[PDB]
Amino acid sequence: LPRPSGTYAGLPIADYGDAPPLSTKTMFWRTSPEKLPPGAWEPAYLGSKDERVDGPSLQQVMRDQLKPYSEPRGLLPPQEILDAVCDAIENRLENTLEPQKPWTFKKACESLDKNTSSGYPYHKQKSKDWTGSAFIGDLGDQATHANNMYEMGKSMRPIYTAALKDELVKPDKIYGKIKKRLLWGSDLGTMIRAARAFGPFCDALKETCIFNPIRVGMSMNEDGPFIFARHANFRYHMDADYTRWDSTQQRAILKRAGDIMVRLSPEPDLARVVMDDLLAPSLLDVGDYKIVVEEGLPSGCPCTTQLNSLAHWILTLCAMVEVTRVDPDIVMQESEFSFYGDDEVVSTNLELDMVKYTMALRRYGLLPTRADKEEGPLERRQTLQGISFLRRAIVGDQFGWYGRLDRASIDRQLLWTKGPNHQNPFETLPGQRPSQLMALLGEAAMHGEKYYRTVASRVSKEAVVPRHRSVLRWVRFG
Repeated sequence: LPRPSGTYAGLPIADYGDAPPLSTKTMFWRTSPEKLPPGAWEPAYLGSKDERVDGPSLQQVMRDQLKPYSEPRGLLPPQEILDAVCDAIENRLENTLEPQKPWTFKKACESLDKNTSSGYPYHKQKSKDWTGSAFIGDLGDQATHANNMYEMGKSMRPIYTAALKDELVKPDKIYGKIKKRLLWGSDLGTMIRAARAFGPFCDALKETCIFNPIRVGMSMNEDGPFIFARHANFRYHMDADYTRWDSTQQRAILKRAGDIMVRLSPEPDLARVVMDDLLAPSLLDVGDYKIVVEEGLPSGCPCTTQLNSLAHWILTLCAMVEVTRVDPDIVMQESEFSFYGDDEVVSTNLELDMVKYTMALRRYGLLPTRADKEEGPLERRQTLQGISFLRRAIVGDQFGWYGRLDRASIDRQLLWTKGPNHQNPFETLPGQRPSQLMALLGEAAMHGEKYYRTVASRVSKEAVVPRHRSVLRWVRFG
């Protein structure tokens, strides 16, 4: 009956938790029983029952991920720079975004991924209470109540459920120092409220994803060429390649980003209530306890990605303004940015003082990294070729610019397929992957005949195998 107290990974305990145990299974299966090449990526660590190594508990792995959230924040950019940057960003969006209709409860509900958990308190696959058009049963009650609170402009405390990400990782993350990525799973109620509040702004942004630097919702194949052509119109190109972006975020910056989102939403008074709840100290369910996380990015909700990209835009433009002493408006005139959460490409005509720029980013608490992992300033280059975005290398030829998945990544996707959760990643799946096989064919085609022929060979062995010229033409030009 009395609330528990204490510390968990440096963070205060606020209540007992209701989260179900961390998964010990992976969705990844080998496509073949052959042994893996040396240094091959494998699914992330599965805990005490992982037959591959003896490691810590998944709870300890999770505690390791939370430690940076209790670290001190970096500094805010200088107030007059911050205000001018935020004003300039808001003004650009005002000038580009089409005003939207408010989102209905029905649109909010439909927009939700039904294949994921509803989080607190029911922790059930959303599809379990979905009829095709509405939530019913327990989730209907949660969704309706949250909708009523939204319409009343009434606050609700979001409750997040911590998980660890099942994904392919480099082998040193399994056989050396074990790491697995922290995920925040939002409660269905919060998802409904954020979807209603911020769905319109996110739609507006997605429709301008070539004109505006927030690239969320872009299609690599269809929008990439125009996006990268715009970047190519500028002299210098870079990628700061951040470590632990989400956990280094400052809530004071996120609130400035949130202010812009609220102000450009069709229901700003209702949106303000939702944003304030999103950014208030975050209750995170870690199994036995719910803890309070005051800082960093609470990444439960889909609109998270846009908020995070907007923070990124704020921080990048602050550093550039600080260093060049040029107005944010002028910097924008002389630059093309691409942001997707922590992922960026910055192109500019400005001769940036890279030492000072790197210093400024680190000042803000960020952890940019050089390609070579050395301790100096970030590098700038005069060619866009060699820079990545959304895990695709940017490539230019006589036909234009495009994003190409590298050979290691294509090779990796041939080694693994997704299926039901299981304990041993090295099991092959007894026995269909037509659309994914076609995509890999496309991607391989972009690496020329020699590499394509090998990929098509391994792809025939699994399974209609078109000629190189034909698939190349298809994947590049619609």
